Amino acid sequence: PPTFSKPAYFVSVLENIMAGATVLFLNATDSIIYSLEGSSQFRINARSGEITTTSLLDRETKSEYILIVRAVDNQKTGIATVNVTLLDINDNHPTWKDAPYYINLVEMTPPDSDVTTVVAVDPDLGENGTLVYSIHPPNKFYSLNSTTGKIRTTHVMLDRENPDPVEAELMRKIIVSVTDCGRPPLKATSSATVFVNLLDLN
Ligand SMILES: [Ca+2]
Ligand SMILES: [Ca+2]
Ligand code: NA
Repeated sequence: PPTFSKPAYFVSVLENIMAGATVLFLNATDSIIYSLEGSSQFRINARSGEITTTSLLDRETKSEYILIVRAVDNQKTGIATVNVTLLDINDNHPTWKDAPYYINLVEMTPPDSDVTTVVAVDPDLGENGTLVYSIHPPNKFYSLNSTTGKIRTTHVMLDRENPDPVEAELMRKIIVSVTDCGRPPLKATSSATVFVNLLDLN
C-alpha cells in the first residue's frame, strides 16, 4: 500500500526560480506512477517523482503553495503533502506615494517644527521592503528621519530675505530620494520633490 518516506514535506525556493526548474524529488515504495494536484504552477514527472515549476512565480502574488502527491501501482493509493514556500527576492522598486508634495511654511519657523512626511511603498519583504529616505543635495534647513519619512526644520532658520540663490533654492525645494535595503538595493525611479511656499509673518 505504497507510501512515502515522510507524510509531509517542506521546501523553500526563491521567487525567481526559473520556468522548468527542479523544486523537489519524491520517492515512495512498499512499479509506481506519480501525480500532483494543487497548483498548475507545478507539475510532477510521472515516472521519477521530480516536481518542477511550469512557470515563473512571484512571492508578491503567491508566497506559499501546498501540493498533493499520489503514488499508485489491486492498486493502492498513497498521499503526501508538499509545502512550498517562496523566499522573497528584492525585485520591486519603492514607489513614491503622494508625490510631489506642495506645502506652505511660515518663515523663521523654529527648530524641530513639522513640515511633511514623505511616503513610499515597497511590496517586498523584510530588508527588501524596508524604506530609507535621504535628502539630496545636503539640505541645511531641513532634517528628515531616514526610516520614517518625517521632515522637520533645523536650528538653521528659514529666511526669505537671504541673498544666496542656492540657499534660497534649498529653502524652497526639498529633494528626497528613497532606497530599500536588499542586495542589490533598489531606488525609486526618480527622487521626489517637496515644494515649499515660504510665508512671512506679515
Ligand atoms: Ca519580491
Ligand atoms: Ca524592493
Ligand atoms: Na516580483
